[PDB]
Amino acid sequence: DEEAVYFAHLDIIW
Amino acid sequence: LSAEDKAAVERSKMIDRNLREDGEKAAREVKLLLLGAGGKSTIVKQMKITGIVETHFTFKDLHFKMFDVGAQRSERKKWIHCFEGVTAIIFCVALSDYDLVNRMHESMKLFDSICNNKWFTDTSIILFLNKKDLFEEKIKKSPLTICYPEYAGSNTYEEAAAYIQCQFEDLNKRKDTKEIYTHFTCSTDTKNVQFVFDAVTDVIIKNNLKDCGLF
Amino acid sequence: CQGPIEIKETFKYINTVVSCLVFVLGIIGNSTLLRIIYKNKCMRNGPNILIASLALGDLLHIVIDIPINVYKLLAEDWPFGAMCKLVPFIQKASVGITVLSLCALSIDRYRAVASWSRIKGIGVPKWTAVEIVLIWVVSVVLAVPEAIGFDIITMDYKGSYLRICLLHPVQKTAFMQFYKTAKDWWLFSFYFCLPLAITAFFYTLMTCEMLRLNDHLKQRREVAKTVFCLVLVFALCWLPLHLSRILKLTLYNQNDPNRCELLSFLLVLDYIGINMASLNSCINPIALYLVSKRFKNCFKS
Amino acid sequence: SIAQARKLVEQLKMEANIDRIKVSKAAADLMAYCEAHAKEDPLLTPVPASENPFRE
Amino acid sequence: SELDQLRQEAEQLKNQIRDARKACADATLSQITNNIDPVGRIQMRTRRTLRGHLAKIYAMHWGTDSRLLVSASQDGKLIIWDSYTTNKVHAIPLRSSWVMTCAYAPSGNYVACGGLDNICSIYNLKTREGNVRVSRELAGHTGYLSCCRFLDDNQIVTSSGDTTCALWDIETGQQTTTFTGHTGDVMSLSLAPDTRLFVSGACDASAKLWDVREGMCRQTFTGHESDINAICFFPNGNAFATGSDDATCRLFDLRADQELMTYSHDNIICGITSVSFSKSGRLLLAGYDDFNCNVWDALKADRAGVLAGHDNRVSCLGVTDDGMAVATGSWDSFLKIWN
Amino acid sequence: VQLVESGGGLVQPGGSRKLSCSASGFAFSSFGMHWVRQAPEKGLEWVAYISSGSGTIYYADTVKGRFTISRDDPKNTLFLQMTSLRSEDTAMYYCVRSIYYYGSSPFDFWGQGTTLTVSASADIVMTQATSSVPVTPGESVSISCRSSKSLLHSNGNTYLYWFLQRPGQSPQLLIYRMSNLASGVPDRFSGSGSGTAFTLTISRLEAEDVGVYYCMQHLEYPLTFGAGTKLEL
Repeated sequence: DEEAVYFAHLDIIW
Repeated sequence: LSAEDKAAVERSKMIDRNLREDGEKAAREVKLLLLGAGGKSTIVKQMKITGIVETHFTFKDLHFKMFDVGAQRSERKKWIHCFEGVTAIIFCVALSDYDLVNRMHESMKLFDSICNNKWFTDTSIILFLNKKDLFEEKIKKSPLTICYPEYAGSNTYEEAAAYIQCQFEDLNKRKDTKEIYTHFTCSTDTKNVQFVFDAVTDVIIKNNLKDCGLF
Repeated sequence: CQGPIEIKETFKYINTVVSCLVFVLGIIGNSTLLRIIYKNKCMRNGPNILIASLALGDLLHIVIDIPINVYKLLAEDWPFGAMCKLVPFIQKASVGITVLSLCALSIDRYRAVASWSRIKGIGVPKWTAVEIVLIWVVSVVLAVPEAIGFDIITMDYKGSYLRICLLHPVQKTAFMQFYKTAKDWWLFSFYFCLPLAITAFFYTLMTCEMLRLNDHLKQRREVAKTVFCLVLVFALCWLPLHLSRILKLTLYNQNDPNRCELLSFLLVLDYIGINMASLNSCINPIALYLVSKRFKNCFKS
Repeated sequence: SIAQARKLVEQLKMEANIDRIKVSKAAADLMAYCEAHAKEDPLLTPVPASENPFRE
Repeated sequence: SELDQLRQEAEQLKNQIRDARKACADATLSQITNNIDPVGRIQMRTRRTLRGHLAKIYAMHWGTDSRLLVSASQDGKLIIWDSYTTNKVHAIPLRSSWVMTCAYAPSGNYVACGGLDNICSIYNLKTREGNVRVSRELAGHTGYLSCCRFLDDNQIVTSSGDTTCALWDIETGQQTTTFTGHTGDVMSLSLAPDTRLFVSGACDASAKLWDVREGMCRQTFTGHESDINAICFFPNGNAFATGSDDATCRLFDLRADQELMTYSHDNIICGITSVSFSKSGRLLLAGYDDFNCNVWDALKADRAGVLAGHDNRVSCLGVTDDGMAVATGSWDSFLKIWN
Repeated sequence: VQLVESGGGLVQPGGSRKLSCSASGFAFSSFGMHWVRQAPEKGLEWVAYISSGSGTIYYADTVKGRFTISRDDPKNTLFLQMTSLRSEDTAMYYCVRSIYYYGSSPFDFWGQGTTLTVSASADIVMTQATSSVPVTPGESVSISCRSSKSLLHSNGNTYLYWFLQRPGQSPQLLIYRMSNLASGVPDRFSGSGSGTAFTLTISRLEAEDVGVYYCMQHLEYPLTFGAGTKLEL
């Protein structure tokens, strides 16, 4: 559920 | 503040607008320069129209402006910079001059003079070979080796024209920027003007692509 | 999940090196391209200023996008500031003017061949002057959803303090909520679908017009070849970045116990996607080097 | 042939028959002219903006 | 003694002139003006800029009032510029697009304009109809006309491509007196302030004095080694400066009949287009081909200043009668005012 | 060079009338036009002005908005349409061509004019010293005029013009910008002044020199007129 924000932690800024 | 200067600057805008319209109109028309020795009168009378001679005509909704400067008979160096912005140069030579006196050697010197010219380094050259009928009759009797000691080939127009084509453009120490558009002068019309028309649009297209960064 | 997401070190050091190579290439390529255009007044006509803005755009998207992309990879955190509301915006606005001005270049190039006549001009055309201002104003006004759509929210991840900036999962504005749902579609149907629909189409019209005589056909063939590669390179460069945002909205589910394993491929696909996307801004100076022999003297000088 | 050469010789002899003045005198005259009109030369001596018609 | 005697009469009596000049050269100009205080660095700013023209500007001339100037370009338009307020006084559409010279009459009623065509037409600026139209056509030349400068309201003097110069009368439009001395192609012509003598230069690296009244070279100078196209008189009329294509400016006096100074720099290898003195003659301005215009001292010969405000070549520049400002034109269709 | 005007006559008050002026012998397109009126008992009065390129159009305060002025360069005709004119509009109307540049001669030519009869601030006033003065041939006569505002412009040019109007003839331009003389004007006429008070001097007056002197203004744009000085032989 809320774990999807972990992907945005290491994702590029775009 | 101004009292009559307001009308003075108003005249300037009216004057400036006229040159802008005139300058835009001049930009729409294209300019060509005629170079040759002796041979060019028939060329200008095919392209239907003291000092220099300026001819104006329109073909296929394109304004063609031509310059005849071969009658100057003065020093070419001190006024060749005026034609720096010319789109193309129409170089007309007489093939029959090989049997007259050495004449073609002067044409090559003239061709080498403006092919390597600094002001002409970005201007294409259109080569015209006149006296097509005269060459056909007299090429079988006289040898082309008279003015071409190194040349050794069949006595035939096909070989004779090719060697002339080989020699002329070889004189273009800039095979990349320039573009030589050789042609054979024909007595009948509707074909010589077609070649000139097709020649200029190639230069503009290449010039347009050069500005756009393609060439 | 039994495969918690963690970028491999072997795929991190290699990504840092390749990003640096594009960084140094873009700085040298863009500075040289802008310098020659400004220094020489002759290279200030219609199509020249169109390339200059795109080159200025290529000057961007490399000093604001890639410097923090590699920095985020090595740091694995966001302590730079709270700012992060702009990196996204000017960075996507920089994508707006590099994608769209490529279409604008096709507009000027089409008139260069279709009109071997109206093309004559004493100086900078009025349409180009209108376009160069319109082309900029469109992207900045189209990147405003990403302006105030980013904030700082701190989650808890097994007793750790970490600040992650992203789009708001819930947005007060109704339009912004639609933007979040249609993030991938808008990011792909405009930056990818549109250029492939006009730049490719208008370049296709060149062949039917320019092509459809020894030095005529041969010289013209290379022009078509060197102009189709420009749209092929652009499509290939931006493909990995755009492709790894559609997988998040097509096959990414919330129930299968393999999200971490699947997202590891997605995460690394975004890492080299921006590297390829940044290389796209690096292609025009390279393209202007392999072709356009006029620039040979400018680059040498 | 003959006219092109005889006329040149006559013109050269007429030019040579003219008088000459020492270079020192000419240099002194030029220096005196430059110094006398030095105060009236806006190029050498800058003109104040109030008295300059071309001042912006 | 046939043709051989003429060469002997030419080789000899030529050594007499150089022997006389060598014996007369008691001291050089640089060896006496050493006590003169240096001018120092000269800085000029573009006070006014003119952008009406759309083609390369070839020649310009200043009016008597020091306010109106004539600018010529290959586009076929003559522009009378109001340098004070930057507007255009008049626009004259020329029949021949190519133009290499333009002159403004001292009275101001007439102007001159000519180029590759052997005719430099004269236009009336004070017609009753209010328009500018041709008045006379001087079509007696053979080569391209390079410079025709106004002598008075009824007399003009022209220089053409051939080795001839002509003086015309406006009322009749005929060559009243002709000159045939140069052996090359005359490029630039200058007039003495007294309006009785004039000097011109040609491609044969020689400048020859001529009198409008009599009609014969009074003196010649062969101090150069390349084509010369820039020559102007001193304000006092007893000397003149000549610019050539070898980046050398030489000052020739009318008393010693020999060169008296050679302005040159190692860093300059380009040619010179036009040369013009200041009001007092202390400052000499030369137009060079390296996209730059230089300022030299007539006495000390130092780089007083550099005017590099033109992108292309400075084909012409002029100085007003009062020396208030300097107007220069180049191939960028732009004119700049330096003072 | 002729300016033939037509369209005048007797018009009932409150009506509409168009006056057409045809210009020949000169470039009408490059010349700005001015319409002026002169009352039968009073002096001349400015009405309207149109630029050479029809860019700037100006009107007098008394006839602002009421009148219309247009030019046709291909037809080379100046049309002045007047509507709802009152009893004070009856006058003789003149057309003047003027060109504006450095060294120009504005108001150099004056039209024949047409009579027009009808059935029954922020401006500077030229305080003329007198309305008439007797003169004799062979003598020098000096007339004086005054302006409520100094005409010395910032560019150093004073904008005052002198006009000679012979009886039964169109007015002629004598001196423009207070410092130079128009073409065809004898050199005897001269002007002087310090920018507020102006003096026009005529030396060795002849029979043809008789007429009415009119002073104009160009520092601002009300285009006012003086009372006029009548010369008696």
